[PDB]
Amino acid sequence: NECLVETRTTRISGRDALCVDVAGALTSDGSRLILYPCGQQVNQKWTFHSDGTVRSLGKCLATNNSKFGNLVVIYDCSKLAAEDISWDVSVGGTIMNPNYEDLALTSNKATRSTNLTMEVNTYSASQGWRVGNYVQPIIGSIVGLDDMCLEATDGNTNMWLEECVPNQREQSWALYSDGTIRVDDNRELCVTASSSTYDNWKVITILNCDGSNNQRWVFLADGSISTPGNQRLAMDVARSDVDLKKIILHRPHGDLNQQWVLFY
Amino acid sequence: ANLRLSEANSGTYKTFIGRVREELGSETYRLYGIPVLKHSL
Amino acid sequence: NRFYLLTLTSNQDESITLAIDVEDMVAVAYQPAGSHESYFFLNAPQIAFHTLFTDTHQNVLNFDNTFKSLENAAGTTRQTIVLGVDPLDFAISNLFNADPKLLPLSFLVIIQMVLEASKFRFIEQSVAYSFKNEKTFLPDLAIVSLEDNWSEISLQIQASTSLQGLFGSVVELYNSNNELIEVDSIYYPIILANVALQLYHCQVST
Ligand SMILES: CC(=O)N[C@@H]1[C@@H](O)[C@H](O)[C@@H](CO)O[C@H]1O
Repeated sequence: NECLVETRTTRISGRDALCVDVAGALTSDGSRLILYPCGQQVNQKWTFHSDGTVRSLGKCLATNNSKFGNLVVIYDCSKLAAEDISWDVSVGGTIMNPNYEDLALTSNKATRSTNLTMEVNTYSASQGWRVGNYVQPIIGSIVGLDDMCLEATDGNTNMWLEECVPNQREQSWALYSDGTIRVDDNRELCVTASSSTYDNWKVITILNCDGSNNQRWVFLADGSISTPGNQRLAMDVARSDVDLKKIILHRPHGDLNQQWVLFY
Repeated sequence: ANLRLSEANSGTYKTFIGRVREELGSETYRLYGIPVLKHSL
Repeated sequence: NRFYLLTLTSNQDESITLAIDVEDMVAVAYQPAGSHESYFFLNAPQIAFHTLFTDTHQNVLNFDNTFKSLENAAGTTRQTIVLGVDPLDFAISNLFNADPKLLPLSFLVIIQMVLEASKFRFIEQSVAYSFKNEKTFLPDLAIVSLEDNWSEISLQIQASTSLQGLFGSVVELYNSNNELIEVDSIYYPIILANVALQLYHCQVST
C-alpha cells in the first residue's frame, strides 16, 4: 500500500455505457478505435502509465492533426511525438491532450462501431467518459432538500421533488459513464436542462438522450450535481421551495437547495 | 458540538453532522474537493 | 490539540461527553456529565489518559474501539444492530449510566450514527431517514462496506493523485441490493460524492 501508482490496467466507458475498443483488436500503427459493447477483450483493456500515456495492445493512444486529422488512433510510443500521446483525465469525465486545448475525446454518434474523434470541447454528453473497470450504470435515488426524492413526472417528461417512497419506479435513476442521468424505466430518456426558464434560469426536464451539453452532469464532492467544465452551473430546487415543482440550473453557491445525495 | 434528542428532527441531525465535518475536516487541504482530516484543532 | 469533545444528550436530559481522536477519527473515551468517573477504550492513545478528564477517575474498558472488538463484546454484528432515533436514545442512556452489559452495543450505535455518518453521505442520509420517518433500520453491506473500507478508500484517493485518478488497488463496495461494485478509480459518485472526510496517509495534491 503506497501513494505512488506506476501503471494501472482498467476500462474506459463513454456514451450509452459503451466501451473504448481498438477496432477488431488490430495491432498496426494507425489502427483506429471505436465505441463497442463492453467485455473482457484485450483490446478494451487500457493501461495508464506514469509518463502520461494510455495504452492498449502495448501501443499508445494518439492524436495528430497533420497525420490522422480528426481521428483518434493507436500508435508506437517510440515513433510518435511525445506531445501526441500524452493524456489527462478530469473528474468531470473529460479526456484530453494538454497540448490540444480546444479539443476533447468525442463519439459523434451513440451507435456502436463509430470511429472516435477529437472534436471541439463543448462539455457534451458525447465527450463524457468514466475511467474505471466497472462500466455499468449506477442505479439509485437522488435525494435533495427535506430528504425528498427527485421524481420523473408527467409520463417521464418533467422532474421535481416528491416524498420518497421505497421502490417507486419513477424515483429510480441510472447514472451512465457519459455523465447522463437517465430514467431507470426508460433508458432513452435523460435529465436535461430546457430552453424553458424560471426566474431567467433553465428549468430541468426529461428529454430523449441526444448526447448534447444539456444532458451531462457530474456529482461533485461539494454535494452538487453540476455541469462539467468552466462557467459551471448546479442543479437546484427553486427558492428552496419543493411546492413550486421546479428544479432549475443555477449559479453554484453550495447552499441546501443545491445539495443532493445519491442513495444507491 | 452538542446533539439534543428532544429538539431533534432530520434537519437538526444533518446540521450536527455538518458541524462535526466542519470541525474535523481541513479548511485548506482537500483532494478532488474532499477534505483531509485536520492535523490539529 | 488532538482530541475533539462532543456532547450527546438523551430524551431524559442525561448528557455525555465523547472524545474523538482527530488523527484516526475514532472514539477514545467519554464522561457522563457531573460524574467522577470516565471510561477509556483499551486502545486509547496514551495522550488521551494524560490530557482528558484528569478531573476524574479514569476507568479502562474491556474492549477496544475497533469494530471487531466491539462486535465481539456486544455478541453480534453491525448487520444485526438496529440504528435510529430510539436506538441512539437508548445508547446514550446506557453510556450515561455505565451499564456494563450494553456498553459495546451502545458504542456501535453511536459510532455509526455520528462518526461513520460524518465520513459518508450515504450513511448520513440513511440515518436522516430514520429521524424524519421515525423508523429504525439495520445496516447491510452497503453501509458496512463503507465503514470497513474508509481507511483504504482514503489511501486510494491520495494514491490516485499520482496516476490520473486511478486507484492502486480495488475496493469492494456494495449497493442497497447487495450487488458488488468493484471501484478502482475516483470517477465513481459512490466515492467522490460520498466520502466527506478522508484519513491522512500521504502528502499529495490536485
Ligand atoms: C464504422 C466506420 O466508420 N468504418 C469505416 C469504414 O466504413 C471505412 O471504409 C474504413 C476504411 O477501410 O474506415 C472505417 O473507420
